[PDB]
Amino acid sequence: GDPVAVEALLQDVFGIVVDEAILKGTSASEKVCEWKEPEELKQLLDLELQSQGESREQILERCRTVIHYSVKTGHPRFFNQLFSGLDPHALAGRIITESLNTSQYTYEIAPVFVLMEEEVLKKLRALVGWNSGDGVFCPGGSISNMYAMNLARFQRYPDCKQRGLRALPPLALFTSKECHYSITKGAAFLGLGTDSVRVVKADERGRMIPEDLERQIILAEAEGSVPFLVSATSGTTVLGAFDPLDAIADVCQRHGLWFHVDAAWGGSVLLSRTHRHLLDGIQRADSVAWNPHKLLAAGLQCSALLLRDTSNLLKRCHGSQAQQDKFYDVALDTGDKVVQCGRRVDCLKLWLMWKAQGGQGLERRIDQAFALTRYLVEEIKKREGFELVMEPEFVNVCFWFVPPSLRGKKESPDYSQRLSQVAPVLKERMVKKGTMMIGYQPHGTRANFFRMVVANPILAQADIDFLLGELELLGQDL
Amino acid sequence: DPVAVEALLQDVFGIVVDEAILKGTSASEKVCEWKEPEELKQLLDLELQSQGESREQILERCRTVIHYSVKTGHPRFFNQLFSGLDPHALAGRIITESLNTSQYTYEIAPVFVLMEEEVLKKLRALVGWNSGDGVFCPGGSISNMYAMNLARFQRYPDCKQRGLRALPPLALFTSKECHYSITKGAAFLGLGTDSVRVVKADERGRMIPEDLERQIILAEAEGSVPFLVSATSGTTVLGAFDPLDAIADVCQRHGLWFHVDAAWGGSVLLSRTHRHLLDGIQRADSVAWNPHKLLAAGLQCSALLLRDTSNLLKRCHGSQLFQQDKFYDVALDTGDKVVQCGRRVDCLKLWLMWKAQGGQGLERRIDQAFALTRYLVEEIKKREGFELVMEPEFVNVCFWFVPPSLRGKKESPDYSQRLSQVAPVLKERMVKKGTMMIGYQPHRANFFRMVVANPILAQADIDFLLGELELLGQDL
Ligand SMILES: [Cl-]
Ligand SMILES: [Cl-]
Ligand SMILES: [Cl-]
Ligand SMILES: [Cl-]
Ligand SMILES: [Cl-]
Ligand SMILES: [Cl-]
Ligand SMILES: [Co+2]
Ligand SMILES: [Co+2]
Repeated sequence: GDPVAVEALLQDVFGIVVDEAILKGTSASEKVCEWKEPEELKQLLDLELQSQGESREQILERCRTVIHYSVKTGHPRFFNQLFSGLDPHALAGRIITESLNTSQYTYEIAPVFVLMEEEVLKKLRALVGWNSGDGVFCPGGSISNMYAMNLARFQRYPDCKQRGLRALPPLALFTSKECHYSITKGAAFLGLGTDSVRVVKADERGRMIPEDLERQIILAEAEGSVPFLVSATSGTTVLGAFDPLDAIADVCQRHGLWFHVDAAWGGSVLLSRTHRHLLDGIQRADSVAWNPHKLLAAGLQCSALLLRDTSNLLKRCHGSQAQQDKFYDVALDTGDKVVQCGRRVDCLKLWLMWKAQGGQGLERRIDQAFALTRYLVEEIKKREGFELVMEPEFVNVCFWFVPPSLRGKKESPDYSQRLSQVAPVLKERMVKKGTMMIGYQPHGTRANFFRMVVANPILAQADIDFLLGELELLGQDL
Repeated sequence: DPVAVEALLQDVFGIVVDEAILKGTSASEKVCEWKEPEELKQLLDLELQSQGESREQILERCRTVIHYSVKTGHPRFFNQLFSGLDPHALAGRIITESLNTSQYTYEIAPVFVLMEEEVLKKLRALVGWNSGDGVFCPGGSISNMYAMNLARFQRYPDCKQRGLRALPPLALFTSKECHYSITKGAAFLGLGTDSVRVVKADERGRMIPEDLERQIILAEAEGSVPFLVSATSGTTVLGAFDPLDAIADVCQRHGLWFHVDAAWGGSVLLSRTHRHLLDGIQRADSVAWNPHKLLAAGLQCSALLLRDTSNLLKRCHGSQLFQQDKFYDVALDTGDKVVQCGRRVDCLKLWLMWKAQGGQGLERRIDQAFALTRYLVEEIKKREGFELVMEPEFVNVCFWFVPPSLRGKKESPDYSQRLSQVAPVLKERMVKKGTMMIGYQPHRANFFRMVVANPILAQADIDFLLGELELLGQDL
């Protein structure tokens, strides 16, 4: 109240959103970003909060400004991250979620979503290969990884929950040198310390070497630490590599270790009958992290933690020593499953898109991203100046743009240094033009290279031809 | 293609406006649509399938999901520490979701990096600080864990690398009335729950400084290292406010990090009239404050504020050959401040509402909630069958409904056990009828915890809810 005013405000806001954020925001005819230096953007935004409010017209103008100067992450030429694109059904679900404004904490205040989340989690477990189990959604896959670490410690040393880490021996966990940095950040957060993380060599394709895993386990034991968890990666953030899960599982079983699979990125490939062999062996995991907000475009945040456990380990680990006077089955309440209290609804946006697309529609999208990745690799191999870092296993395509001044100069002593300066210059230019955005980074001894990501559901070959031609134009003088 | 997307989303928004926003804030509609779980399971037809569905089937699912969800903006929704729908905050939420980015780098969120900075700058200003640091968190429970982690790292930075076995045993202190995230957090961080020393609270639900200082001296005598005190400004059950100036005096004498869990009560800082409740907060090292509670910003909107200006936050949470020579000043990026990687934008919804209302409009709302709390107290005291648990100092009003069968029977030896059965029955009846939702809490006999927070609340709703408890409890 006033409801007329409320409806008119929201419809007028929503009109700006549809026109400026959704239509213009996903159009190749518009810019991916409107670069402004920080200090200049602050002036343009006029951010200082004040005692006096503003008019309806001033507010709507501010809505336009925020949109105008924001990055268009649904644009066909946005390649900067491991998510890209705007699924309309997911967005409808997001909008519904934000209007209902509840906490996913008890059946009492979130009955539709408590049941919806169970069912989504059940289907995700099925695609992993489990007909039973547990799990919960988390605010980001980094938190999912920490849940797994905490559960592994609890399962082996449940006295830790009450007595803390001084009642325990030193603990060691194991992960690939290509691991997401949430493993070490989590270890530090959980009190283990980053030193508890034993890094395992990866092979030329970026995949953990099971033989170096075993060596590392034995060495950690000889040094007086107690191995308790192995974390493999099914889809590394840079190369997009997939650890060999059946062989890592073998090492875990021989040593009695908890087997966690960080599939935040690659787990969505389980919807593709064609490409899900990349995760063969994942059904042997004790836990799996999986982020549908990446490859499936569900929207941040959409991160699930799946468990094979069927013994209420999740509630026993995180539940409060304190629901015995209610009129419904309290097993439906999920507060004891998490360290949060309030928790956003993150299942609707995925569930609604999934209902609209079908399993077939999402499989088709994944298969179309793998097919477009093949087109990008072919164009890179047929064009002068483009050099692949390694053959892609996923939708990460890593490559250099070799500018004319360096072609043939590989044997020169400063070739890797000179080449490392190319991507940063191209990034600045494409960003300041607004034509596209592509992530780049160095890697081991490798000079700065681009990491292209083929994921946007509306991507087309014409966009790959455009990005390659745009790099040639932007790097001609380098 | 674009015409079908616009058509779809406009169709969906029509339903959202009709069912969620207009019906969901109408006193004539129910607050919840109770269904036994198994009936709702079957009604919803949740099972995911190979084939997709038509636009028509999808729009039906949108209306169904809204129909059966609780209307947390309804005037008679009192179940939580949040209630109501601010349309500007909602407008900000809807923009955020359509821009779908990560509050991570200026490069992919240039507007929101600068926006969060200003918002946090203002929040610190209301705490009483003209400098500092901070970040937004996915819930106040995590805000509290950050504070625990920061205090640990600030005293024992070797912990980040070597972990807790390289440290002495550690002790933190909170009130008996504190939020359970303190104890879940301690376990999560490897401290163990035994590290949390519970301090007695007084008759009004407030930490007793004398018992805090005692527990601190004891922990030392047992060989532990006291390192943190966590106070609460606005407890979840009684809405008490710990005496922050006296607690600060204690932390100061023993060199302890002083954290104020103001998730609930922090918003009172916007009120010149009522902010005295948080006197002494300016002396804290850290403050948790949830605008999604009393300011109605939308879940999640939970700030962690630090007086620190030395990048303690980045040293604590930061991830540590050829140089990635980004072309702008990466000091602007906030990825190292948090243990997440991806992070939602949560500042727009708050900022847009603040621009619309001004600090003056938000202060108006807070003062109006306090005044309506006085009204509710008055009506409880003037009505037969209602007994206040204690005098409220915030917007939480804790009270029993004594049904006719127990009026006068206080001295019976089993009066309490019979009184404690009343609220669970009234709760079941009000949920299944759908006219209102009020939480009750065991803490003596199960009492109700009313919460006066919804911005559209009026006297008529307080009259209604008292009348409704009488109706629902006349046969008890
Ligand atoms: Cl990403
Ligand atoms: Cl959340
Ligand atoms: Cl399916
Ligand atoms: Cl709450
Ligand atoms: Cl988040
Ligand atoms: Cl203000
Ligand atoms: Co080539
Ligand atoms: Co009375």
